[PDB]
Amino acid sequence: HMQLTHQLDLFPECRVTLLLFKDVKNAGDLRRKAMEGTIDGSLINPTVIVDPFQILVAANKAVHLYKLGKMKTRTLSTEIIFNLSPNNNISEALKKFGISANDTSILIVYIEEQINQEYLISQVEGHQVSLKNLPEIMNITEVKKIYKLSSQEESIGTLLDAIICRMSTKDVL
Amino acid sequence: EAEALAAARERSSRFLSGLELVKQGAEARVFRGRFQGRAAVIKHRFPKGYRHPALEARLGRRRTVQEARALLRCRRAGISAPVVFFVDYASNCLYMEEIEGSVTVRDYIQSTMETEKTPQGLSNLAKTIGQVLARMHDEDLIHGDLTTSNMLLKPPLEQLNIVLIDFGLSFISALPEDKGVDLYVLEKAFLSTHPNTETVFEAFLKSYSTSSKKARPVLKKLDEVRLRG
Ligand SMILES: C[C@@]1(N2C(=O)c3cccc(O)c3C2=O)CCC(=O)NC1=O
Repeated sequence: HMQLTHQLDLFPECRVTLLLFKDVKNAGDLRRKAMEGTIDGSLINPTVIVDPFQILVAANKAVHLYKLGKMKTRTLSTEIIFNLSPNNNISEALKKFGISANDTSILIVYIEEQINQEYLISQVEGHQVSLKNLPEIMNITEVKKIYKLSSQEESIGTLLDAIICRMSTKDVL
Repeated sequence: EAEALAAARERSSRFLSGLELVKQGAEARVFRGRFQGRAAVIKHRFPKGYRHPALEARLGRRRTVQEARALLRCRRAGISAPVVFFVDYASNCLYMEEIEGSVTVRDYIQSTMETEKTPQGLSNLAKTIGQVLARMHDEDLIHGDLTTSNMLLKPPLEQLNIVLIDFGLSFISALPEDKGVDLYVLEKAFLSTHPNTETVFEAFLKSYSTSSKKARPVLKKLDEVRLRG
């Protein structure tokens, strides 16, 4: 149990917080609450996250378009999730990178520029863990499938590198 | 929309003012620092006051877009180049991985010529550049501004890990003439910057010709472009 927080370098008054949970029993209810907005924040599938940098890049771009009023989706919480996908199909991105009712691991990401974190955590029927546990949750075969990563890309860099390059340029084709 | 756009450009200016300026060309300033915990370079295509502002915004956007697209193309094709972290189209800033501890091919060649006093030991370097640029052209990627300063050697230096940079003038073309011009530009930059290293460029051309699947029409166009100038 321990959060990870990072300031956004381009938006220095903004702090991004990551919370990781395992053995979650109520992913369906959590999904409904985030949809209704009662739970403030992005509920993300941790099995396809290879490094917090992936989250922070998605968050930076989301806040950027939030402040410009040019988000592709309707809320900052969905925009963060959408930015993780390599594709521009919104419903697919939210299905693949958001949580579904059967999931037992969940990552919560929120941004402040103040939320009662204890109450947020109490809503999860599960056990919070350090983000140092993320690599044990990540499923590399699912990551390579969603991002369509090739051996060619892995020969000149990391999987994270290829993921980020895809995330960051999908908006200019 | 104007207020929010102005605020974003001011945010960008503030962020750049915290970075180290490391390079400046005709059209771009390159700054270095950290971006969300990773070593990063941010390239700002900056306007010149004496040109028409509408044209400058278009030009800055176009070169930012083309470089981002080229870098994605390189990575998916297995051509070593910086990965893109973030593209800010409000400010024409491109956020990129830093190639840490690297040296330009230009500096490496010049240091060699200074110490060894002969280019014989640079044929391996030339052969590597030939393989890299053959792969780039075979993906129909024209760099547009080839010099020995737009190629980096990533540590450890003696492994000859070439990284291509600065694709703002790049474009996609299958035309051998465009590839011949790309090589002709490299040749003139190379011979003028590195006098009396002709055996190095000869070894580059030999390796490019072997490595590229379609070099024959390209090298014929190189001869034609040389003659015309
Ligand atoms: C100056 C240098 N560098 C990059 O890493 C880099 C990446 C992308 C574009 C680009 O123009 C550059 C560039 O000039 C290289 C030497 C070093 O150690 N650090 C740098 O910042």
